[PDB]
Formats: sequence, C-alpha cells, structure tokens
Amino acid sequence: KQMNVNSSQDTTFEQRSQEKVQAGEINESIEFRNQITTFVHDNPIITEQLIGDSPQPSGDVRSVSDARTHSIIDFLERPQFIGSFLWNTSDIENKEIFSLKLPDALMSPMIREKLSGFTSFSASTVFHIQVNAHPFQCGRLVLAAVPVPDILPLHRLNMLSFDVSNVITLPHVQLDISKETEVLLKIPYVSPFVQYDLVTKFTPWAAFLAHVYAPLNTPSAASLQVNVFAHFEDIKLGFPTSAIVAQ
Amino acid sequence: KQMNVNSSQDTTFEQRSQEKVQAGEINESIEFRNQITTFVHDNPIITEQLIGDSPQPSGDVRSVSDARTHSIIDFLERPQFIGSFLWNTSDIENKEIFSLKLPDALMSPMIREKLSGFTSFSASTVFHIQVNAHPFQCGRLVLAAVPVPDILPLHRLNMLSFDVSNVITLPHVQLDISKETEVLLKIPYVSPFVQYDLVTKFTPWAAFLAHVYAPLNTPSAASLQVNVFAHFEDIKLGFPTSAIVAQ
Amino acid sequence: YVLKIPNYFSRFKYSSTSLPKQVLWTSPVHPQIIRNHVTVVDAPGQPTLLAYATGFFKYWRGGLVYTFRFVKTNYHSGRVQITFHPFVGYDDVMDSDGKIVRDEYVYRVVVDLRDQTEATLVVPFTSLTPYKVCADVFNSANRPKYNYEPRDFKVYDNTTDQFFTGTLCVSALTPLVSSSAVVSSTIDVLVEVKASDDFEVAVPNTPLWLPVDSLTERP
Amino acid sequence: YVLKIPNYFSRFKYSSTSLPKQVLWTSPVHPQIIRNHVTVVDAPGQPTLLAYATGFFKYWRGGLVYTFRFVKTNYHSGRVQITFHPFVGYDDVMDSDGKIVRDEYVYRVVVDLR
Amino acid sequence: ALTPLVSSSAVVSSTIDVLVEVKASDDFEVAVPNTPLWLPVDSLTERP
Amino acid sequence: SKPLTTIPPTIVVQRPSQYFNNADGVDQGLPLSLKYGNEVILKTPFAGTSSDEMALE
Amino acid sequence: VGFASAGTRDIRSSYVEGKFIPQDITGMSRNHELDEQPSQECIGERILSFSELIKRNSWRYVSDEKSLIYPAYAFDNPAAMYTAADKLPVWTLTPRSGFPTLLTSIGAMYAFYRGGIRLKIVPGVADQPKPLVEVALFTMQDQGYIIKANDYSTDFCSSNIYENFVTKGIAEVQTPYYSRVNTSVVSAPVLYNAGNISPLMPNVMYKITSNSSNILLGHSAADDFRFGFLLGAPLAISATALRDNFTGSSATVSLPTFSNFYLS
Amino acid sequence: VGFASAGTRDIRSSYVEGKFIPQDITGMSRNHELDEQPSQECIGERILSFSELIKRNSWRYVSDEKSLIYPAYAFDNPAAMYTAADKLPVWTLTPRSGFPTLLTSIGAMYAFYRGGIRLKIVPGVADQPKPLVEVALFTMQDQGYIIKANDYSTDFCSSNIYENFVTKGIAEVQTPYYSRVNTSVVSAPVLYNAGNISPLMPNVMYKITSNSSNILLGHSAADDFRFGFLLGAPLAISATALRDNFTGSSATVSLPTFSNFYLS
Amino acid sequence: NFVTKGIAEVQTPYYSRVNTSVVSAPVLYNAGNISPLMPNVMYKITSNSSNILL
Repeated sequence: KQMNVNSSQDTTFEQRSQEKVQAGEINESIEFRNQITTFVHDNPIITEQLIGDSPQPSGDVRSVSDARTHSIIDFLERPQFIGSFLWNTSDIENKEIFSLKLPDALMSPMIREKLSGFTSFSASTVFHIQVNAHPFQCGRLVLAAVPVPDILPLHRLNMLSFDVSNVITLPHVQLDISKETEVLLKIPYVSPFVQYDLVTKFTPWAAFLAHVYAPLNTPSAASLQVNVFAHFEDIKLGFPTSAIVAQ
Repeated sequence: KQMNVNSSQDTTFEQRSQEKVQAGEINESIEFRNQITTFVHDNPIITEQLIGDSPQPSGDVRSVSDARTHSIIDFLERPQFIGSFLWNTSDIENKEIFSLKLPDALMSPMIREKLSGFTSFSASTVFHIQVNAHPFQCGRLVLAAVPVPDILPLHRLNMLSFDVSNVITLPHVQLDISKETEVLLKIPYVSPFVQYDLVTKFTPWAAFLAHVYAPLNTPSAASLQVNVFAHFEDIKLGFPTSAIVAQ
Repeated sequence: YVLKIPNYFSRFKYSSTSLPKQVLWTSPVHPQIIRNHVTVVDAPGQPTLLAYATGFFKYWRGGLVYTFRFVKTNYHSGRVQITFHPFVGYDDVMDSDGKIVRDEYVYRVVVDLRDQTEATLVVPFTSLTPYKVCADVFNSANRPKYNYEPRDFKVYDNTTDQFFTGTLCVSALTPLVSSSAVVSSTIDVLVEVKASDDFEVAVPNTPLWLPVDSLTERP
Repeated sequence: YVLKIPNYFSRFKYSSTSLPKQVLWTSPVHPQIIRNHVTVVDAPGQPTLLAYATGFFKYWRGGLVYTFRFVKTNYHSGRVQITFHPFVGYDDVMDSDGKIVRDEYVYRVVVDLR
Repeated sequence: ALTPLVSSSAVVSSTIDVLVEVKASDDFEVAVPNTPLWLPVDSLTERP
Repeated sequence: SKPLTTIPPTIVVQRPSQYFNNADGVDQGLPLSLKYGNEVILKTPFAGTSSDEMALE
Repeated sequence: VGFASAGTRDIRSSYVEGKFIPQDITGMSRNHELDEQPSQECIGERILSFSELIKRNSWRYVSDEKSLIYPAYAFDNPAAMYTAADKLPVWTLTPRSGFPTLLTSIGAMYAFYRGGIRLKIVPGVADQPKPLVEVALFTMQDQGYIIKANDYSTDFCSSNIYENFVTKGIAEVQTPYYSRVNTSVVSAPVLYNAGNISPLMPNVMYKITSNSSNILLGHSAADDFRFGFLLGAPLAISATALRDNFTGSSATVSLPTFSNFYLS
Repeated sequence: VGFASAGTRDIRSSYVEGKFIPQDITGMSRNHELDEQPSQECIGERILSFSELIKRNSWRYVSDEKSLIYPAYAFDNPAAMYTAADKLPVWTLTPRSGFPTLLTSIGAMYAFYRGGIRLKIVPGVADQPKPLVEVALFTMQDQGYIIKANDYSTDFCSSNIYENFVTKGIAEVQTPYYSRVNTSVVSAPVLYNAGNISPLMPNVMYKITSNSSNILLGHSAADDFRFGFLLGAPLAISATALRDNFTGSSATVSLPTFSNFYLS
Repeated sequence: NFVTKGIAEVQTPYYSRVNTSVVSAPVLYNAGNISPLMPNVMYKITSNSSNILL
C-alpha cells in the first residue's frame, strides 16, 4: 500500500485465530491506519493511481522550498519580539519595566496556530532583554523569573514589588547598559502540572520580570526602550484533541 | 551555548581576517542563530540559567503526551471527512454527486493553521469515496480526477458534464455498491507551478469528481449518502513568510 | 563578473525619532532597480548596471545580495531588523501606522549598531516558477494612448507576482539614540545590491533599455 | 497507452422479463465507436477516445477488449451468453423474434450471474 | 439471455443496467496516417 | 564561439530529376509515408512461386 | 485468467500496466499476440506513438497581413456551430488562433506539454525584388497573446531568422521552449489584461514579416516536445461532414490547406 | 561568515573574486547554490557571457545611397530628447553612426575593445539585371570617420568582397581588427580635422556599393572580439516608452528594423 | 519548386490493406476509395501551372 499507510492488516481470517471462538467467520475485511485515523473496512476495496504513478520529484521545488525544514517544534523555537517597554530617568529603584506571564506573552497567532490541536505543551523558555543606550548614559536592570505567578502566595508577589532585593535573590541576570548589549535568562518548565493546559489556561508556569536596579542616569531627562525577545526550547507536546486553544 | 543555539560565532577578530583590510578593528561581538532569527550582537552578553539547571525530565509527561509524535507533515496527512453528498434513485447517468477542488476542499481550519507561515506547499492527494448501501440495492459510481480545473479549456470541462464516457477516460476508480465498501484514488501533484500558491490562491492543481455511472436501482425511491475522506501525502512545504494564507 | 558589480540604488534615514517596529525602508526583490534621470523628468528613468545588464533578457532567477552601510559614529546606538517577506508587496509588510507586521514569521537579522557599520546578506530566490520576468514599464493610459511608467510593487498579486519575489525590509527595533551635544541625531543608511552565485538570466531578445549619447529636454 | 484507456460506449438492460435466447445487445467489432453530442443533433456525433485516436489513421487491425459491468445485487440470478459472430452484421445474429440463431457455431462465454 | 434475470420483487428491482467498455488489445495497430476523421472544436452550439 | 568557416567551396550541378531514365542510381523523390524510410519487404514466395517472374530468363 | 469476477477486476491502470491480463474469448492468447508480418509486407512502416505524428507539419492559419504578431504556443481550436434549418450553412467554424493541426488535434487529448515547436511558412507571392521573410522572436510584455497586425516600430535587437521565398520557397523555423516553468498548459486561457507574461505558456510569440500580401502558416512539434496527462477525446465533429449542404445552402466551411490558399 | 562588521568588509573586488563570501539570510548557503535543472528543463540553453550575445547580429543603420562610405568601428549611439509638452512628440532620436545594436549597447558599458567585427546587409531591392553588392575596405587618409555618400572615383586596388542579392539575398562580411594599437576606445571622439588615421580605432572603413536604392546594415562581433574595463550603466532610456504619445502628438520614433525597412 | 528545381519527384509507399494487389482491378461507381484490391490511397496534386505532365 503506496497509500502512505502507517499500518495495514487484512482481517479476513482474524476470527479464525481466537481461542474461545470455534469455526469462526471468514469475513473479507481490512483495517489500515493513516496518521490518527484508522479505517476498518468490511468488504473489498480498490486502491488506484495514475498509470506509472510517480510523486512530484524533489528537485522541482528547489526554486521555492527552503533548504532548512520547519516542524511544529521549529516554529515554537522561533525568537519573537514580545514587546518594547519604556524606561526613563524618572523611574526609581525597583520600578517595574515589565512583567510577562508564560506562556501568555509568547502566544502570538504564529504560536497559537501551531499549538492548535494539542491539549497542552511544556517547554524551557529563553528571554533576551535588549537595551541600546549610547555611551554617555548609565544604568542597570535586573531580568528575573518567578514560578507559577497566579498561584504564588501574595506576600511573595508583594515582596517583589516592594524591594528589588527580593528580585535579586530570584534566578536572574543583570544588564549594565554601558557594558553589555543584551542579556539572556533561560528557565526550565517547572509546575505541578506536567504540561501547560491550553484548554483551561489553568496556570501559567512562570513570569519574567524586569525591574530598575539602578536608575537611568543622564545629564538631562531621557528615556530608552527596553526590548524583549523570547523563544521556547526543550519542547514537549501534548495529546491530539479537538479542544480549542483558549483565548 | 545551552541556549539551543542553531549556530554561534564570536566575531571579535573577524575584521582581522579580511584580505584587503589591514590592521582591522578588534570589536567584541557575537552572532548566533535560533531557528529563523539571527542575533548579531555588538558587545558582550551574559547567558544565565537556574543553578544546576536541568530541563524537565521526559518521563514526567507520559501521563499526557502521545507516544506518537506530530509535526506539520503529520497534520497534513490526517484523514479528513470532506463531505457527505446525496445520491438518489432519480439521478441519471453522469449526474454529478460532487466536484471538489484541491487543495480547497481540504483547507479546514486544522490544515490552514498548520500551513500558516508558508508561501506554499505541494502534495499527492488520496480520496476515499464511501457508500453504505444495504444488500438489496445496486448501482455504480466513478471517482475521477482532472488537473488544473480553473484553467482547463472549457470544452474539456463541458465534456465531463455531458457524458460519463469522458469521465471514464480520466484517471479514475469505480465503486460497485454491492461489492466494494469504499474505493480510493491517489493523485500526485502536477502543475505549471512547483507548489500551490497559498497567498494568491493562483490555481488549484486538480479536482476530484464523482458522477453516477449506473443509477441507484431499488424497488422504490431511495437515497444514499456518498461520503468523502481525504488526506495529503508526499508533502513538500514552501518558504517561511508573513504572507497570509488567503481565505 | 558584470552582475556582481555593486549597484548603489537607495538610501534611508534612521534617527532618535524612529519608533519601535517602524518600517524605515522597503524594496521589492528583483533586478529592475532604477534611478532618476537628472536632466529630464521622464517616468521610466535611468537603469542601474544591474537593470541595464539584466534588461537584455526577459527572464531572471537567483539570489540577490544586499549591503547596508550605516553612516554613523561609535556614539550612535540602536538596533534595527532586516527582514525578508516573500510573496508580499510593500503596502502589506506594514500596518496603517507604518509599523511592521507578522515579523515572527520571517527570516530576520537583528543588527545591533554601536561599533558596527555594515550588514550584508543574500536574499535567496523564492518562487513558484523557476523563472521570473524582468519587469518592463507598463502603460498607465488606455490604448491607443501610451504613457509608460515604472511598475509599483505595493502589492504581491497576479498583476505583479511574475516580476518579483517579495519585499526586503528594514525596521527599527529602537530609536537610534545619541548625545545631541556631540553628534547628529539622524543618520543616512546607504543600500547596494548585486547578484549572488546562482543568478541567471535567460531569453535574450528586445532589450528593456536603449543607450543614448545624450538626453536633453526638447524645446 | 492511449488505445488501452477504457471507453464506456454502450449500455443495455437485463430483467425478469428477458426471454431465453433473446438478444439483449449487439455491437459491430471495430474502433469507430461514437457517442451523441448533447447540445446539438448532428448525425455524425462525438467520438470516444478510441474513435478519435484511431481516426488519425485509415487502417486498423488487432484485438479489442470488452468489459461488461452488470449492475446488480447478490439477489439477482441469471445466465447470459456472450458470443462473437465474425462476418455477420447485427440483423443476422437474430431471427424475426429477436432470438439469437446458430449459437452452436460460435465462440461463446456462458456467464452465471449470482 | 439464456434465462430471465430472476429476483424477489419484495426486495430488489426486477431490471438491471449493464455497462459496456471497450479498449485495444496488445496487438492493436493503426496505419496510414492522413486526413483525420475527427476535427476538434473549442465549442459546439446550435446556429440561430 | 562562432568561428569563420574554413570549409572550401564545392562546385555544384543543378538537376531537375537525376536518374529519371535509369534502372539504377539513387532516387531523390520526397516520400509520402510518415517514416521517411518506409519500405515493404521482398516477399518470397509471392503469387505462388519462389521464382523471379520478372527476369528475362 | 478467468472471464468473470465477483467485484471489479478490470481496473484502468492495472490493464495498461500489464498487471491485469484479460483472456481471449478463444482461450488461446496467440490469437491476439502481435504479428509483425502485416506491417512489413503491406504498410512499410509501423507507427508506435503520437510523438511521431506530431512531428509531421500541418497548416494552421492564413494571414493577409504583411507583418504579423502571431501566438506561437496557442493551441486552441475553432468554435463550431451546427444547424439543419433551411437555407443556412450546416456547419460554421470560427477560429481564434487557427484551425486544427496534428499538433493541436493530438494536443487536445492532453492537459500539459513542454518543449519547442517548429514553424513553416508558404508565401502567397514570392516577390522577386523583395523576396525575404523575417521570423523574429517577439517578447513585448504588453502584447496580448493573440493574433494582431504589427504596429510596433521599436522592437530593436530581436532574435531574427531570414529565409528567401525566391531561392528556397518555404520558410522553416525552430522555436525553443523558453518557458518560465517546466510544465505548460494546453490551450491555457488568454485574457484582456494578460499581456505576454503568463507562466502557463512560453512568454514568447512570433513577429513575421515579408513582402507577400498573404502567407500560410503551419507547425509541428520540435524534437524535444511532449504532451502529458491524457484526458480523453476532445469535443469534436466529423471532418467529412463539413461538406454537408442538405439545408439547401452551399457549404461554406474551408480549412487552411495549400490548394485553398494557392488558388484564390 | 557574519552578517555585520565594524568597518567596511564588502569590498568591490573581494566579492567578485570570491574572497568575501556573504552569508545567506537563512544561514544555509544551499539556498543560493547553483541549480542546473531550471535551464535544462525550461530554457534549453544557459547564457554565461555577453561575449555570446554580441555575436548575434542586429540592425544598425539604413542607407538611401547606392554607394556609401560607412564608419565600421564607430560604436556611438543616438542623441535623445524628451518632452511632455503638448502636441510635441514625446521622444526624438538623432543618430550619428546608427541606432543601438547588441554590439553598441553592450559596448556602452565598457571603455575598450579589440578584435574584428562582422557586417550584414539586407537589400531594399534585389535588382535582377544588376544583383551584385560590393563591400570594400576603405582606407583613404583624408576621409572623416563618418557616414558619407561615395564621391571617390580613384580608389583602385582595394580589398573587395562580392555578394549576390538575387542568388543569396543577404551580404555577409567579416572585418579584421587591422588596428595600429592593441586596445581601442569604445566611441572614441571623431573630429573635423581627424581624417582616417586616429590610433583610437582601426584606420579602416567600408565602401558599400550596389544597385539597390536602399540597404539595411547590421553588425556583430567577430570571433576574436572583446570588450574591456567595465564602467557601468550607460546613459539610457526605456525602449518600450518610445511608443509614448500622451502629449497628443503621435509617436514618430522608429528604429531600423527589418519590418520598418522592408515595408515602405 | 518548379522554379528552383523544375520537376517534382515523389515516392509513394505501398500502404495496402493486403500483401498482393491486382493489376488493373475493376473500379466501380459505388466503390469509393476502400477496395482491398489496391492501396486505398490517391494523389491530390496542386500548383499554379495551368497544365502538368504526370
């Protein structure tokens, strides 16, 4: 079967090989699978093609196909520009530049289209914070990660908003705008749920936050854009389902 | 770089290895690729993770992950119930049960979501026509395929609607409702375009049609549903693009 | 040799005023890159070497190399992204605010500009047909009237797709910042194009361009 | 390749009413098998693939393959005979009652239909 | 027919259709290509 | 490359029908068959004999 | 192999591929086994493919223009009308690109083609003082892929061939495939807007010029030409019936043949 | 190799010589690696050099003189004027030695050349009683390197070739480089005083004579011809735009093409 | 070409439905061009000369 059949089984005599069935029925039938659907036929079938059938030769598509290939995992691993946040001279120590939930912040139409059809997924996540200050500007940011933000005790979330000291104890990386151009933090998937529920959205496994560690310091008022790029890694997909990836 | 970097290159001394550049600039910088995005950094960067970082262990997800894996190609290969068409005793020789364009008829939300992000694709196609008549009913259908339907000369399309004899000369398979339960026809991708244009939709590469070959013959008026299942095979994808998969 | 000679064909600005995601420049990817005649205001214009040379053929295919020269000092700082959008014209890479859209879907190079001043990349041929047509001018009037003008690739559809593969685009990720006490707040960015190793032309016949010893306004 | 493509060119009926030896169908053996134009009533008609293709030549020779598809259920029962009568036209394979004649003299296939 | 086609009228039609197809055998051969018998046309309609 | 010819000239003889009256030679006629070299075999026997009935002998 | 079966057995591809082998009614396969004696003794040749027939040239169109733009790869056939009404001509043909040829008649059975073609031109008049004919590759993007009298006076540096109607008599040309794709569409649709850039056919036409007031154009397949994807019989009418005159009106249909062309 | 650099890296010669190798935006060089299938399946040939194109002949000039002195190695192109003013022709071309050909159009991109050229002549009339055409090497030192009707009646013992417009139809000539230097200058300036002795071009011209009242001259590179020192695009205008007539005046520009020449 | 050559020369294949033809077979009114006694092929000759010698 050149019908790219995943498996095929003529079941005509199957009833004749059951131990507790005697003189079993001989019933012309065949079962075959194509990906997630199995066809169980109860009579003969005919499988036809073009005379001398040959699939389209691979060389024909070089004019348009990418030499690189792209699967669902590949799409989820693509860097995405997640946002551009304002940082200015008036922001003081610990001012929040941004706080982005995971996955949430990466659930663009590109990612949603590819996750559609799965119950869930889990992944490590890499965040880049980029700042382009000119040489006469100084300042410092902290990019940190906190787990299961929507179910963490309030005292903990408050501590993060009260004092940057509680952000520095978290897994984090620091950005000195006069020395580094970009800084990255990779966080593995950690949660009571083995994968993130795309159907009920019950519970984002982490949040990445960026707070001012030392204010943007310039001779006159100024502001800079703090940009975020992110992508998933160590991706694990769920199970095929008709459930909608919730908005 | 455990940042699942596809490639990485410290370019600090790159300018020192150009033949026509003398005393080239030593410039701390690094370039790395993640899937389809390349980051070209013009200064030092820091890459941080959890202390003793370990990605989520695979065994943790067995409770939800499918032992089978699913990529874009896998999704496009999934059988789909394309339609249920009426066939009744009053239909005479050559009456058209259906005519479905390719891809068009298979462009369900599931397929569109997975093709989104590609300029185009090409594939062989397998069609199943299924009919469930009871033993006291007889009749016969023809499932045939015709290429580039929207650009074929009108005389040819008319010939198909005028006489079933012009359907029988085409690549086709016949269904005897009293003998076979289902019948399949596989057609390779053939077209002046090396892949189907998902952006401009310019030109469906084929159409599958089912015509009455011998009328449904029963003692009193009756009707049967003629069902269609289809899926793609020998799939070839296009190039990454932001162009919209046209409605 | 001829098609690999550099063709300066365009320039744009980048400043402290540019906004995140703002499209700074776009160009359709094809070889009929033209310039303006200086002494006369005809619509067709003057071809670059690339357009003149490929103009002797009706078909083309292959990669095109683009080089961006950012004319700046080491005290200007900003990040810009160069993206390739196959099968889309320039009006469709941007939204109504001039901001780039759907950039997660395309090949992209994020260029950090501090000490760096140049970026070069090859845009590979991306087409459903092995060959594209070298675009000729089109008649903007109705026969029997003729008024030929250069084609406008604002959209990639069945009236334009036989000539180009899509749009190359440069958009700002951040404004270009710098101290106004010492440097200009706006810089020029120059763009050059030339053929890649696989560039190929076919079907030599009536040329698109006709050489002349002089071109003046008729009194 | 071209001449081996199937040409549907005719149909007939078989019923509880058909009589023993009754001729149900006949066809002359040759390749200029034609069909009817649907939008117009010209006498010549429309050629089948076989007639169109062989029509580019003035001469032909060789065997012709015929396939009979009986559209029935497993509850219809009857026997029919397929016979070849070289050198005779269709008015001469039958008598005045539409019954076949001299069938002992020809190659014949007796088909049992159940 | 050697016999009538019999069946129970309580459950099945008493008359059936029989379709016939023809094609060339292995030894089929044509010769003397010249003026074709058939002329292809892009459309055929009744002249008013 | 497109070099200049270096083949020397040949003197020619214009002729309406060479070998018109000869039993031999090489006929220059244009064949009406689809295959230029169409030719039927020499059948033996023919018309009941293996003898050459056209021979003067 | 067995004359009958319970269920379909004679399947289109299986028979052509030799996997299904029907039994001879006589039971002796020798009765339908190839015999080469007939062609060798009676015909003198044995045609095996339509590939051979389309390499034979046939007449396609008659032009009354001295300089013409002609749609080289257009394989369409005429529109036909029929009537049995009194005093009206029985058949009428209205061509677009020309009348049927072996190339377009065989082509009408297929969906696709690839490869080059050949052109032959017979002059209505071999003008001694101005005997040359020029056939030029025509590529203007603006031109519709249809027949049109030449109005262009600016198509410099084209690919040209010259033939002499007086010293030779018939012009012979070969046209390369020169296609933007590897599979073209037989009788692809030509539109108003279209021009000469559609990927469905080579983007190339002919510009024919001579001092003969009329010319007869013919064509055939070049050696690298092929038709692909058999569809079946095309819509067709009996060529012999074109002489019909039973309505009382005399037949007025006339195909482009040398005798029709050369004599008035 | 790296998409960016601090300082210039993409240097003109380094790229052409293959020392600088830009990276594909996709990171896979295979995406811009040569694929030979397209030309083999769709085109049928693969052009690699302008050296091939200039060996194709194209029309250069139309003469209305029966005996003419013509500047063989003059590769200049016409002067052009443009206007959008009402009722004036949009484009006008004023030739000196002729209109653009593949030879002069490709040549306009370079500074130098060396090697011979070829000449082709189409007759306006092939006069049966006086069918010959003579093309002679013309070397008088006094003659300016410009087009002029022949007034000389004393140029004995010249190198002559004869072609017959009636038995053949087109005259074909090959001209040796015959230069005083090994590097000539494309479209070198010709002056009043000049004569035919400047070292910037072969000191050789053509003297063409026939009994045809008009002739169409064309040329191409001989097999030993070459252009050298690429300069860039020459000053040029859109050839298709020459049909412009939006000012209300009908287009009057006409290039020397066979169809323009043969028919009135 | 009667001007460049002067005499037309043709070769006709046997193109017969049988391997033995009959010399001066009888031709009839009804007959047409399908009798097995001779190749079913004839000539159609056209030129602008008012007379020709075959």
